[PDB]
Amino acid sequence: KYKIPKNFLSGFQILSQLDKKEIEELAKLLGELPVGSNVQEFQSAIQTNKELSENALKSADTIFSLGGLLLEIKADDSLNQVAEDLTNAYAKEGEEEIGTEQREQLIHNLLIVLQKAENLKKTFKAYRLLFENTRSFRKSRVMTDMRMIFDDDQTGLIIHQLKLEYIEDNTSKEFFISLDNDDVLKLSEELKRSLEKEECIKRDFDQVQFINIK
Amino acid sequence: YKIPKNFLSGFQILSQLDKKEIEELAKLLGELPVGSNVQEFQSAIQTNKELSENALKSADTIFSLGGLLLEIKADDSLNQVAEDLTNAYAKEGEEEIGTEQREQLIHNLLIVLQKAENLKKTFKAYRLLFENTRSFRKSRVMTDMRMIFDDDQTGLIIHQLKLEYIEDNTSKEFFISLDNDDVLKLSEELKRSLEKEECIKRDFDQVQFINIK
Amino acid sequence: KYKIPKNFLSGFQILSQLDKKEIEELAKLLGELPVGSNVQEFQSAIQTNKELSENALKSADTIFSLGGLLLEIKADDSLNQVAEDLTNAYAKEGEEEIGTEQREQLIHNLLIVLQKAENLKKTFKAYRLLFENTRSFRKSRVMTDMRMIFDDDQTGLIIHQLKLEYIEDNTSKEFFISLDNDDVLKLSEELKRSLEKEECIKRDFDQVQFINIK
Amino acid sequence: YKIPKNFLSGFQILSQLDKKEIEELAKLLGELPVGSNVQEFQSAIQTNKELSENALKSADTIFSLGGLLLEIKADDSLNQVAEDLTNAYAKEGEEEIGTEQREQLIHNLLIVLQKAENLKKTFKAYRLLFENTRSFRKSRVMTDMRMIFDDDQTGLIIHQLKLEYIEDNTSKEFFISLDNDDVLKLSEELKRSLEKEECIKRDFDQVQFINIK
Amino acid sequence: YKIPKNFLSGFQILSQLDKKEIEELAKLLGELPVGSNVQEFQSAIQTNKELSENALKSADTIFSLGGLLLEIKADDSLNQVAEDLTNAYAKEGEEEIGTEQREQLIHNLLIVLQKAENLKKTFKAYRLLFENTRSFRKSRVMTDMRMIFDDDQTGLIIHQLKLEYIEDNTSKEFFISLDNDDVLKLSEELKRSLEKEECIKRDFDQVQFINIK
Amino acid sequence: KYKIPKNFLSGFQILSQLDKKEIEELAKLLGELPVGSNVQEFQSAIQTNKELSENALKSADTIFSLGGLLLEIKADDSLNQVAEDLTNAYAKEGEEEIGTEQREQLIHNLLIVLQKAENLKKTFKAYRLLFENTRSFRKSRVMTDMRMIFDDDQTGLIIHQLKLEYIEDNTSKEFFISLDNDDVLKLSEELKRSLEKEECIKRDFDQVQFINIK
Amino acid sequence: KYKIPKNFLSGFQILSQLDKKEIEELAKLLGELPVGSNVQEFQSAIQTNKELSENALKSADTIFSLGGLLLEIKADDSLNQVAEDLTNAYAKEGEEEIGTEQREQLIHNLLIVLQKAENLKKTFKAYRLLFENTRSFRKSRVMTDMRMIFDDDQTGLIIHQLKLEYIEDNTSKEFFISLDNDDVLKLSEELKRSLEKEECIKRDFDQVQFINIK
Amino acid sequence: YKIPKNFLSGFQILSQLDKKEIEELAKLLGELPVGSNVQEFQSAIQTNKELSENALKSADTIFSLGGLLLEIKADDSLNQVAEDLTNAYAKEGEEEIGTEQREQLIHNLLIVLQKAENLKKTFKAYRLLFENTRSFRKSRVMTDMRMIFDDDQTGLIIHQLKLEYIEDNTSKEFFISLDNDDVLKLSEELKRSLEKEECIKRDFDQVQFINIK
Repeated sequence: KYKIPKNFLSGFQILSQLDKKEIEELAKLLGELPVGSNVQEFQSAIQTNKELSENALKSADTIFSLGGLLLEIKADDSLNQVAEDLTNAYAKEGEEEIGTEQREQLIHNLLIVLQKAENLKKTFKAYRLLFENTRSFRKSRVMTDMRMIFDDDQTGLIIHQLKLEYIEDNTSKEFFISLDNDDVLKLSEELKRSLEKEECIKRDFDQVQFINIK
Repeated sequence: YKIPKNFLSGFQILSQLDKKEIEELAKLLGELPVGSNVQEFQSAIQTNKELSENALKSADTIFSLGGLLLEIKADDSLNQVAEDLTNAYAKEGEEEIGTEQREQLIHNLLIVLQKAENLKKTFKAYRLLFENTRSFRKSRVMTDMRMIFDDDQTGLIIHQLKLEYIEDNTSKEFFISLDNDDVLKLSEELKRSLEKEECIKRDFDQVQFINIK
Repeated sequence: KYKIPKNFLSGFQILSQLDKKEIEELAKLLGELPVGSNVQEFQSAIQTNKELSENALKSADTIFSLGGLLLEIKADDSLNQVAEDLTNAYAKEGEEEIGTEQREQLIHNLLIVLQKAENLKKTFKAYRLLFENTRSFRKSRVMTDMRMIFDDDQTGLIIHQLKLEYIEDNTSKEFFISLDNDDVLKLSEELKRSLEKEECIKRDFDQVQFINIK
Repeated sequence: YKIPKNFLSGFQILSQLDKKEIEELAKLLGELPVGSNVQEFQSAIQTNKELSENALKSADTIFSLGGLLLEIKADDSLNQVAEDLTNAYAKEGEEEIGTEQREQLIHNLLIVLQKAENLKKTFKAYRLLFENTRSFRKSRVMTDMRMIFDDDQTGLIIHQLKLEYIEDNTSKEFFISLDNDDVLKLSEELKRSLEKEECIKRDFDQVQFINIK
Repeated sequence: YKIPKNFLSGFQILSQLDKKEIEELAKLLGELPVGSNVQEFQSAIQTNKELSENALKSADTIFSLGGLLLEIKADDSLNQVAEDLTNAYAKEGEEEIGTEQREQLIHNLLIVLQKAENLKKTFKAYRLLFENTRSFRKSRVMTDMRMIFDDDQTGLIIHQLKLEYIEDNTSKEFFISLDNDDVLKLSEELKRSLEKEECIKRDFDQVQFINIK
Repeated sequence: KYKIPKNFLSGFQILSQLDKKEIEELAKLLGELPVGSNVQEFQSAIQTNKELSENALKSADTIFSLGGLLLEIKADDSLNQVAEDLTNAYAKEGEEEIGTEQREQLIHNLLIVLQKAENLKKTFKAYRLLFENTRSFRKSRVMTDMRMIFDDDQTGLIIHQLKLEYIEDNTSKEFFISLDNDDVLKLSEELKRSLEKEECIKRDFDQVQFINIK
Repeated sequence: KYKIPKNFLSGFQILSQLDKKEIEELAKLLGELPVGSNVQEFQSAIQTNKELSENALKSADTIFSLGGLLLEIKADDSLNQVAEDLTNAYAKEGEEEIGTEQREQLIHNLLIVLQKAENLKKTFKAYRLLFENTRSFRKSRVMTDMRMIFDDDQTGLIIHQLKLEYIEDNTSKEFFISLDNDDVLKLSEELKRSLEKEECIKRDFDQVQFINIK
Repeated sequence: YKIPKNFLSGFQILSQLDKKEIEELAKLLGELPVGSNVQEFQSAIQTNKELSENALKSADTIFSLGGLLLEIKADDSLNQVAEDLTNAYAKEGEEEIGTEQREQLIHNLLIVLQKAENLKKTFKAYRLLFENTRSFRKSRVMTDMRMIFDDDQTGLIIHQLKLEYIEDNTSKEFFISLDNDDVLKLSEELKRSLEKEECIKRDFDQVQFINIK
């Protein structure tokens, strides 16, 4: 069924072994992790909690990666089956064979974590819904070029070549467009107006948690 | 050569001006600085009390001659341009032009065309500024909400930037989706680009960098 | 400044002439007209109000058309200047010359209407913001084709060729895509789910007036 | 000819079957109805208690032969196909194949290929169903809110329909914006298209219209 | 409703026909087989010696009603269509229509529209045949020579196939380069496609497969 | 400088070793090979020449592959440098070290072949110039579909969906277009007319060798 | 059948009236006009022939315009039918009615000209076949821009933005591409090499008349 | 940070250089003028008889550091870059690095990075020269013949210009058809563009305009 990215096998090894106290603090902190939090500030929360070890800290990527799976889980998919399917996949890529005690404790630890992966599921939902668009912005760059006006017996233009890099059809693409100084000003004003509108939409609808991924 | 019927009244008017008024029009067109629009040329005539309302009404037609001066064949005298324009007006006059008016028109267009040097530079700049694969026209941002539905409230604010541009002489739309951080980073790049323009102006201080108006 | 579509000159003629009572009822009804109402149900509201005549009814297109202008009107554009600029444009396309009394009454009547064009301005804003997208849907059609599977010594496919007609870059365009029976079912389910989500978004946010243009 | 290393175990297994098991595999593959997926072929072997787990493990490899049967040169005997496959397996066996196994493999593939007639029809249908300029894969709708900001609350609900399709062997996205009425009218057309399919099935009742699985 | 000024003479003419002529027009339009063009409808009127030249001159206008019958709202009587057309003609008559002619036109259009059933099917086929992403219009092949220049005579013959098509209601060109073998293989596929059409006609023998004309 | 496709190292091994008689027959046959001949009919010519062995036959791909290099060779690129650059590259991918006698004989044999690779260079030139187009045809397929005309109380269309597969921008692409029966006939006539024009262009210009690659 | 561009009705008026001597010289000169000659050098040939009048000179556009029709004329289309169909169309756009004598003389004069329109038919064939391409060049322009390299405590690039204007799908389009100085040099060399190849193709195949339209 | 296995030998080599050799490498890299390619850097090391073959073998790896210097976070010391590179090498050393070599590598990379200022400018120019919507790579012209077939010899010579370019990080082809006059006019514009470049160099004489190599 599942196949585990080879670099996460280290984190499942750790996860089969976390102490029943430590796994509960680690799952507790995961549930406390607010929606939109990236893995590095989940790591930072682990690294500072004096109840969580360096081993828990090293498991953060594996735990956080389950959010990509959690979006598939139906209303009647049981988390026990998920914890076992991940446990059987983990064992199948050993050259050792995983002892039954380690197997049981891993199923339990993953299940305990999956029970608390609620805001993590919302974080992967937010991340995919943010990029469900025809053209998702990634970066911009502006070249500020000079175009000299040649004469028939000292005059010139400055052209702002805006590059937008975007994803469309899962493909990295670039759009170039030519702006004068006044175009750059009026586009800056529309961008400012859209930020002003974002702050208005947050003060209204103040009962919605609006999410930033970065 | 043909004259658009939009401007026939202006060649008529311009054929009717005094040597004093037309000499003042040409000198004023010569002082008009490169990058000046027709509104500033009209404004400058209006404030000169030795140019009439007929001179002011000619100003839009005169400013159009900046374009033709880009198209002329390089061996042509401006006198052949003035004659060709005058016949192209007379051809549109179903009432036949007076011989006095034909002389005055060739004279008046040619005296103007002699000072059209900055008008030519102004139209070169207009051409060269839009000699680009995609030319910006307008921008608009739709600040949309996308709610995150749980299976059993949380949401995204998505900035849908619309860029309107000309390409292949065609008017087109580019939509792209930005979050708050993307909007700041795009704004930060635009500022940095405006700073770069001011640097290229502070260096290269002997080049006049012109803004279209 | 302005130029008036030749067929609306009839409606300005009527509008210069509505009775001070009738113009106030007509502007009152305009302000009562809810956002998203099209001109034909503004006409229908006029046609039924026993205080508004057949002449008011014939003016409805001209009044309703001002909403396209009202989106340009700045915070310090005065409605008097709008009413006069429309009045000077109206007179300039007469072959008669408009008498001063008719001019004054038209400025007043248009201004009285423009003061009540609030939900009409929102209706034109809604209409433009609804079509501010890369591809605005206009129509769909499905061809239900048969593709026979030929054999080497009675079997076939049914292919649902969905056509979407859309506007992009102000251009009328068509997109064809090929669906099997199961694709048509799963797309129908996503469309149903999106309608369910629209009804949820209306019950939440029940303090927002959500607008349909048709 | 080459065998993908994904299926080498299946030719090995299939070379190891009894004449009884392989005769039952071929007959069962012959009864498998057109449009059956490999899951149904596997399921049908599993429930036949005279086919082994080795037979069940061969089923994915056998079902792949439906594709090759579309590519074969029309004068070829299925016996030349079986030999070419057997050499293409032996070429991948760095441990050299037994002569008994070479006979059994050519025999076992050929007995199967003799009954692959509905498997060929099933793969024709798969090809012909995706022989289209744009083939549907998935749909998703984002129900977004677009607030109408007054200069001094009102909003639009916009259904952003995403269609995912294959074109030019490439995976692509088409986004289109719908209002509530557009979504109903599109749904109404889909229903009408499903009704048309049932009519084409009720008429033309002697054609088997197959669904891919 | 509006009438194009191209056809006003035809509604005029058609308003002027006898109950005998108009009954013969409708019956003849009813016998006209699906897929018949206006040339065949004109030809069939011409050879019927009880239809006049005025009937023949009406034929192009009548054939245009096949299109409108695709656009009508399904609850409408054909009598409301005939009235709406008659007012749309009277609206274009700056000389006002006689009341007798208004009755005769509603009568004459409605008697025709009653037999337009195969004309409707003919226009459905026209629509459905061009309800495609790219519709063929024309082909042309340029047989070009490309010489192989040695550094110190040999050449390629390249068949530049041009396909002209409609897409997005726009007229477009597709050029593709073929060698001699590609041209034969493309020709071989077209023949095989024509054979497949004749098979689908020999089977399904109770379906009328219509050609546009 | 060069790097040798690992499967051609076998053919260079053979080529370092062909007998001075056999290499001259093999190069002689290569020069006799007419422009447009593919490797399999070069192989077939080797396989039948009673002076060329099975070893020569196994070298045909390596010899024929030099035509892709021969298009780069300038007016003052010496074939000795080519034969050595290929010989030094061959040795560099051994785990053995190639003996000097084998090195000298390979340089000589390759040089003798390269001196006779004239029509082979024209064959690679022909092959590249044939595909120097915006859209190079690879294959066509026609689906012969039925489109039924539904009615409001037994009529249908047959639509020939022609697929052309082509290369553009080094990318495999497909173009679908819809034809009726008469379109298929008129396109067939234009294709026939273009074949007739090819035969005319060959009878005129009968002093040009016109090349087919397949 | 035909409809005549309103400005060519003047030339048919002249053509109905040319003298039997003059029409034969005018058709004789047309047959002498070499393939690729434009109308202005047909006019120039008329203007200098002392047997052709100013009236013949004014007819040159109408005569030359028949080449666009002549490409449609089949192997069994008779020129008499063409001359009459053009004559009946000419008369139908008079407000006068054309006298029978004028009608007969026009049919004869056009037919006499059409009999000599051979190189004119080749000139319209050449003109259409020259533009039977995916992208027909119309104009180029290069902007020579400066791109300054900014620094972190006097260096720059010159970028040659080549614009090609072309027709594709009957649409006026532009392609911009960015070149450095060396790209401009190497493209110039390929263009020179293609001109050298054109001169070679003319010296070989010296029995073909190679045509330039401009 | 990761090192590509293509360059691991170069960090190894570079970790093994003397303070004398590495000081000469850095100074020489500092004198290398902006726009110099790695071939000229290699050539300049080779001719300096106080740099070894190991120094010459390091040159390709050093020249690659111009790229990383565009990506560094602006607050970073070059010392943190050198450490990060050294750990990224040690991470790829399955045989563990000596502590002496770790010091020498951080030292040797940092002494080089101190003089990489013109290497940074050289890589900026490379980036900025290809920061364009379509970047030229190659051109080719096919001089084709198109014979004019009479119904009962004459021909066109058509110059098929192919431009190869990068767009969207993708390699693409633009074909356009030119006649002899179009080819001359395009050549005339290119010359005029080269003249304009020399003018922009003769004016603006205090700017170094660099050519990529």
